[PDB]
Amino acid sequence: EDDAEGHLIYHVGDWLQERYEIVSTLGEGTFGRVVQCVDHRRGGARVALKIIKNVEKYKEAARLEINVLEKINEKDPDNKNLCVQMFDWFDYHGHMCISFELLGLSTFDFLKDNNYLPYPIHQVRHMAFQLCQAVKFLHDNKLTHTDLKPENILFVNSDYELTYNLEKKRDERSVKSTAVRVVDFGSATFDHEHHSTIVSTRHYRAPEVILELGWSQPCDVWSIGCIIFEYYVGFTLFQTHDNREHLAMMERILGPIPSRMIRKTRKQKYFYRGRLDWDENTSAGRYVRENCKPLRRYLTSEAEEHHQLFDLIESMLEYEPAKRLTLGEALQHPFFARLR
Ligand SMILES: O=C(O)c1ccc2c(c1)nc(Nc1cccc(Cl)c1)c1ccncc12
Repeated sequence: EDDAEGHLIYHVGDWLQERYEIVSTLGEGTFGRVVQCVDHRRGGARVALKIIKNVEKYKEAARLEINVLEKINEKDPDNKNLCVQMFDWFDYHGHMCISFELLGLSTFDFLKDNNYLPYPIHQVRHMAFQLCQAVKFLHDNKLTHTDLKPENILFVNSDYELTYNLEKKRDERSVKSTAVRVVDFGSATFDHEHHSTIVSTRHYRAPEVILELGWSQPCDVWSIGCIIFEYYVGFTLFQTHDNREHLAMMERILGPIPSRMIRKTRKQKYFYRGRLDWDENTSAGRYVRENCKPLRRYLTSEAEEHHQLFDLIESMLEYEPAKRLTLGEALQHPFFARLR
């Protein structure tokens, strides 16, 4: 039973593979749905079962995802490295199904449910540290995630308490535990594997990707910089869907693009006389000037720990991928010193 768009039709209480009993729907996307199940072959443990649509290209994509997930499990037998656990996978009549550990809301959905009020700095610290650990493990194992964003980082448990923010005169939802996992390995790429030309969701996309200079592990670090900023202020760093505007936003926030990258890119339509072809005195240019500013201007406190966070973000947003902070270096940053 498939619907017109290729989704599996199910009802609460259905069993799949005489094993997975459907309890509720956790979420839905273009690729399929994730459903909460009781796994009766695992002592009744609750799992998140991803049911991919009956679509040949999605099926093929899921097989690659499964291979990355299998590599993760293999290299992490004690489940230490903060990437989601796949417990099982099967082909269910064309629908690829992947059984995952059951987690809570994504960091995006939690942020959204909290009216986009940012995470406090001590939570940003722990969340950022875990994000760096999880992706370092990937990078250590010749993998690049390529699609890191707040939607793909879930809280292990998103139970919260109401806290009052005196500065903002509002109630805030405060997650009880900041434990997180990186999910969605559908785009993850091994060093030796065919690389897609364009990767990452627009807002999180590295300049070497936009400029088609080649990409590898460092493009994840750029995304991470963008994510950490979004946790701290609550809005996306690069709110644009246009390459040239995106590049102009980078220049306003971070300063001019290095000449070597400009010289090397085939994307010469974006450039004039060796610099970005952007007129700040147009309305397009006015928009960028009014809707973003130099990176450090986003600090909400002059206290040292806030400056330390921005030191880290700034290093992660180094234009040159070979000069960019590696995650091994990031884990040693002074910003993380306050963490246990
Ligand atoms: O892809 C994975 O690796 C992946 C792995 C695990 C979960 C997931 C995606 N998505 C969840 N929720 C969710 C929320 C919104 C939309 C959609 Cl489709 C799914 C979810 C919830 C609870 N526990 C584990 C997961």
